[PDB]
Amino acid sequence: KENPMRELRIRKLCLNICVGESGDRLTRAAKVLEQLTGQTPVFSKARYTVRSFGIRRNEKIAVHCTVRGAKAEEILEKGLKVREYELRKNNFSDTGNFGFGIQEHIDLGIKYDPSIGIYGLDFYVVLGRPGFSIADKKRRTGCIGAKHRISKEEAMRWFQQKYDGIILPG
Amino acid sequence: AKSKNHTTHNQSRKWHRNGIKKPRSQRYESLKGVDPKFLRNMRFAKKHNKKGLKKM
Amino acid sequence: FVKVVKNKAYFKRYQVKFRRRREGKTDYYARKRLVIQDKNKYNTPKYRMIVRVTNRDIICQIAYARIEGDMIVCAAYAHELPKYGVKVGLTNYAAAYCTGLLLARRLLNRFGMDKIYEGQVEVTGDEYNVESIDGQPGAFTCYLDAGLARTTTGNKVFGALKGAVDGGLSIPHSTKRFPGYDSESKEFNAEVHRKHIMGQNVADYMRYLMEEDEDAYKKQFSQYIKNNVTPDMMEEMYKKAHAAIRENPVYEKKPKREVKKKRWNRPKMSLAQKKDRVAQKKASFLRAQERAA
Amino acid sequence: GRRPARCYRYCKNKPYPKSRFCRGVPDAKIRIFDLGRKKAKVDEFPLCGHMVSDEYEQLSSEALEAARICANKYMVKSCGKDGFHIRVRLHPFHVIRINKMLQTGMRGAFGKPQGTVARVHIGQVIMSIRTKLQNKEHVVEALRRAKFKFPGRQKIHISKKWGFTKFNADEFEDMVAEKRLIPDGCGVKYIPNRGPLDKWRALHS
Amino acid sequence: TNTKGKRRGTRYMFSRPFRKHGVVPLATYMRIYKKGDIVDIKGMGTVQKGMPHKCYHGKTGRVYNVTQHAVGIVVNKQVKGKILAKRINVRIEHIKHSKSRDSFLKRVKENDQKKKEAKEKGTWVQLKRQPAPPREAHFVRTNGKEPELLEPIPYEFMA
RNA sequence: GCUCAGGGAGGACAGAAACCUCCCGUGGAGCAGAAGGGCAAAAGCUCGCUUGAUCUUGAUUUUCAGUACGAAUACAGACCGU
RNA sequence: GUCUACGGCCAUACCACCCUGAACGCGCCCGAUCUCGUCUGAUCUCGGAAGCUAAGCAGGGUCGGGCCUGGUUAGUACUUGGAUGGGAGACCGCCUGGGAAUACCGGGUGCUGUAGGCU
Repeated sequence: KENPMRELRIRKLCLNICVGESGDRLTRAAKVLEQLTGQTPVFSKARYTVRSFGIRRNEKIAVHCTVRGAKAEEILEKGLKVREYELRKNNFSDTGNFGFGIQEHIDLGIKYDPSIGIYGLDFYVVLGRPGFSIADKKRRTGCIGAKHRISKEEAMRWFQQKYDGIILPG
Repeated sequence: AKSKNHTTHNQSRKWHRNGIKKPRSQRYESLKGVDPKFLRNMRFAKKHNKKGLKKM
Repeated sequence: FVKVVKNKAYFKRYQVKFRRRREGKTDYYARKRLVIQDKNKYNTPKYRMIVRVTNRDIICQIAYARIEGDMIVCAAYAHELPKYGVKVGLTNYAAAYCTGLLLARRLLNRFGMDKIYEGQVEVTGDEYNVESIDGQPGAFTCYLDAGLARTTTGNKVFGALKGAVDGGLSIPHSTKRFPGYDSESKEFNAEVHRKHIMGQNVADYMRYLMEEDEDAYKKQFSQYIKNNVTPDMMEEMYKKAHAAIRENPVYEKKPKREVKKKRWNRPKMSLAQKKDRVAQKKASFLRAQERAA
Repeated sequence: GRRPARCYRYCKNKPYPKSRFCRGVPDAKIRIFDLGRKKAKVDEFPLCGHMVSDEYEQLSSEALEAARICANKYMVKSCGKDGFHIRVRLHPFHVIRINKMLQTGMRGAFGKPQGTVARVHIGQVIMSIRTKLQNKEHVVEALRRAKFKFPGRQKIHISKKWGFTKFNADEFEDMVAEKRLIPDGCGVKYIPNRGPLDKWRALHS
Repeated sequence: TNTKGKRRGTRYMFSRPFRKHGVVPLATYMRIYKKGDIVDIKGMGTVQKGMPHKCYHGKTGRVYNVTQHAVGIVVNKQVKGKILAKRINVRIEHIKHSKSRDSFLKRVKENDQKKKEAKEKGTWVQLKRQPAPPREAHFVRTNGKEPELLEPIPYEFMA
């Protein structure tokens, strides 16, 4: 018998498409997240100039969108239907989180507007518990305590139980 | 020709000959450098002392 | 392997912040400005009104700062309003208004300025603030201690400010952060404030659920139906409570009960007990070792 | 070549070390400080000799290398390859300056660094040789020879400490047998009654 | 010649102590400075507005003027020959109440209570301070024991 | 309104290095410049609104002859900003 | 015995992990119609009261780390004053007063102001 205030919810599903280029090329990159989620994404400026790849300072190279609540599990479901409910064990982070990156964007159930082309994206799942929110208040904040934190072998045995997912090594 | 740059050799001896006299301290120091809002009000209080002379 | 950032040297060099700031309560950057006094005032107490909205309560105090610790003259809690009429909805804008009103009425009764400085009796939400009269004692001037709460338009602390303002407290303010202020239009609608003060934004949501889904209404307004406090009871329940607060704000205290003096905590362990524990631990280790091999 | 030590013998100046203020310093003649069979246990070399200073003087980096090689190759000739361990216990951290002529005069004569010199105090140990109790009349000769490559007065003292440790020779093996001391390569780790108790149970495993 | 300038040789003087950095305690601002009370000056680095010159750091003067944020001190500064009592405007973070006057005013009040009480009776209370007088005669009891003999230790070459 | 330098770990192409996410992080960053001091719900970073970098008497500090300049600190009378 | 709001001194209060928390509180918690703000009601603002001490918080624990505070180190290092003292010097010894700092060994682990509850 477990405490119902020790449940494990998805806090957010963080999607990002880093195209590494700027302009109208990136303007079309926003539409595939906006169609997939149903909410507008937000751009990210390149941090500093490195020329080897072909970026420069404060030029927009990436688009990202974070989904909370009911729709976070809906977008994650079609991410693991692509992956056939198999993640490598090294996908599971030490701080409780996990993530993956699917190859081709249409596989999620978006039709191919001609020339909107081929984008790949990064799924990242931030796992939570009731009372993980007290680390980001303006009132008396605090560390969430050691018993309450999510480990890696907690995060994978959640994945093993929820989606009936097969956690292959490597 | 070069010369000695600076010293303070005979100066301690020189100061003490006529003695080190402290500032001439008194009762009733001047009101120069006091807050001039406070000072103008203090001057009105002095001006209006004879109005309450009969009770005194 | 990687370098340990919480070194024994880290702990040596480490300086803790002020306790209130560690716990996460007081902004000392704010307090320095709110609290201290112009040095050509000398022991003129600088009064501030403290409004803190918890999960189930609204705490309104008046304080003046000392070297020992700021001395609270008057306090008005949100769970005192059940005496005056308001049973449910104690962390909303009408609750905040009655609390801020009650704190003004309680103070003015204690200092004998209850009959002089009646205040705004008919509640409207307009730009009111109190004028001092010739011959009578001057009006009580105090400054709002907002705290850490992000002070955006229609924050509950401003409801408490408005109640005290109409109560007779001479708080300095503007009507940019009262509800009914249109951000784009940049003018002030006193009627939308009055709807909020009399708590009809509550009553309109109650109607919205009662005509959309009466089971969603059962979940949301669960304790309103325990008392049967209804959308047309709503305005009468607050405009009655304003008159009841103004008629009698004097606080009768909760009287002290005899103590059993029973302890609930574990007391601090002694040196003798701590040393005997280690003696027993080291003894039982070598007890287990000789029986094992 | 270079000047005599007579010029740079006495501790005249404030310690002017190799810093970001003094750069352009040549490398010291003493680089290897401790040699012999350095990878030796505490137990196998119980005896410890010291050569102790007597003057408040500056000792050359070059004199420390000369004294090290002299003591080394006497102790190599005496007890052999793996029967001692020398430490030179003064690191030359004092830059000495030289106002170089070659036609100037004395218009701003602040020197360029000549080299490094090891500044000493009275009773401060210069060198130390730890070996067996067998090689008691070899250590004294080795350090007695080493004296000659130094200026001033140098005394010798066969110490009460068990080799290069901080504990007396007649407490050491009793303190090891009651597990207050831990053999730690060339030194010993003193572990008191202060940590967690898993420390204590893992010690008495 | 030295470089002139206001903060030249104030490196450790106007520094904050070890683990005493950051936020300034508020009692500092809440202490009440009257016109006359004797006040010792100590510059602070944390607050850069309204410092005393390094000439005054550690000197004690008296208050002749109190404005909103600062007080006027009259400090005796020495030049070559003569001493100048001179009038500085220093912020109240760089200022403390001297406890030199809190030992005198306790004396006066106790000294006067000892003349309120014992003026009518004829019992005469000595008020003035004596320096520690030469010690009184007494009997150093050897309670059974004969004193232990101390003889100097022979020399042993330590390190 | 946030929190920095650096680090650990994860995530399509993506690597030592583009971008996202969590954890540790007393200042190991930044504050135009030399160096010292100082600073973490800030003095740093990002936003919003602006012109107190405006008009006007005296006092005072620093160099000091206890003079000027330079620079500064506390006030007072206005008009303003937030 | 103990919390809440506002605090004073600002580690005897901080950090690591474990255990226990009666009653009111404080909370997590539940939602997004009005207020208000975001890529996203996560934060912020708002309207709630079905659940829960799991976390925050409180009390306690640890031959804990740190911090505080004694002892030791040691009348040691240094130092005011003195000598037609020693010494080729480098530096020493004495007389006359003052006197530290590590390693190392113990002991302690928040005090309290105003105002208002719970027992």
